[PDB]
Amino acid sequence: GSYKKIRSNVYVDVKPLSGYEATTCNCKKPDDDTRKGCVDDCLNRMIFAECSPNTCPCGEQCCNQRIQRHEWVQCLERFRAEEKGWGIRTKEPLKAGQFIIEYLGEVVSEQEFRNRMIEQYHNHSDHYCLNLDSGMVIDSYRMGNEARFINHSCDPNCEMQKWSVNGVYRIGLYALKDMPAGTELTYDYNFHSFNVELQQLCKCGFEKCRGIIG
Ligand SMILES: C[S@@+](CC[C@H](N)C(=O)[O-])C[C@H]1O[C@@H](n2cnc3c(N)ncnc32)[C@H](O)[C@@H]1O
Ligand SMILES: [Zn+2]
Ligand SMILES: [Zn+2]
Ligand SMILES: [Zn+2]
Repeated sequence: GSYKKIRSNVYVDVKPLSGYEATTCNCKKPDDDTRKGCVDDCLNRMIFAECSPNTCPCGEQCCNQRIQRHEWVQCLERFRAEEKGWGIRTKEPLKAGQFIIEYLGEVVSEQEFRNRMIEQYHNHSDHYCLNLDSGMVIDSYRMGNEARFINHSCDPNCEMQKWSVNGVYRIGLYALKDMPAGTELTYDYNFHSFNVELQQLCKCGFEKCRGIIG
């Protein structure tokens, strides 16, 4: 699979404004340099907002700015996944709830995407897209990052979380459970993949596999 690598979303014909900014939290700055801020009941984190750095009381210690500062894990690797094409796995262990990577691509309207589905994406045997917000999709058929190669599983070890970052909705991949070196990342497409009849057979090999994707 060939594609165009990007470092941040390309906004084609829509603007996915969250319609709320993040607004100053009551977290305390730890005195220890190497101790992280905004972990617990960050007001922002509470509602899935990243802190704005012009106002976080924790400055460079805030850990609620992961998407903003592109704090992706460095240990990912692409590989051939039996009966699934290509996939992604981690090289070192990951921890429950740890931020992994942003899902990137072209941010398009409901209709634009339907149009792409007709005039280009018809003949495809792999699909690369995620729902964003209210008839807007992230289309990574052409552009994205390594997140486009993460396979579906009816029993996922990762999840897509919609975040509000500086007034804009974006999607980060987060671990659901602990994972050791060599584990393939998977998430559940059903909850997130746009529904315009992209029925495909599932091969996750989960004992209770739903059998289809969508
Ligand atoms: C977002 S891409 C993942 C990367 C893809 N395997 C590749 O080689 O480029 C999703 C496509 O991979 C395939 N796929 C992903 N997970 C699968 C699974 N659990 N079972 C069968 N096919 C899967 C499907 O064909 C789907 O359209
Ligand atoms: Zn905070
Ligand atoms: Zn903060
Ligand atoms: Zn399955």
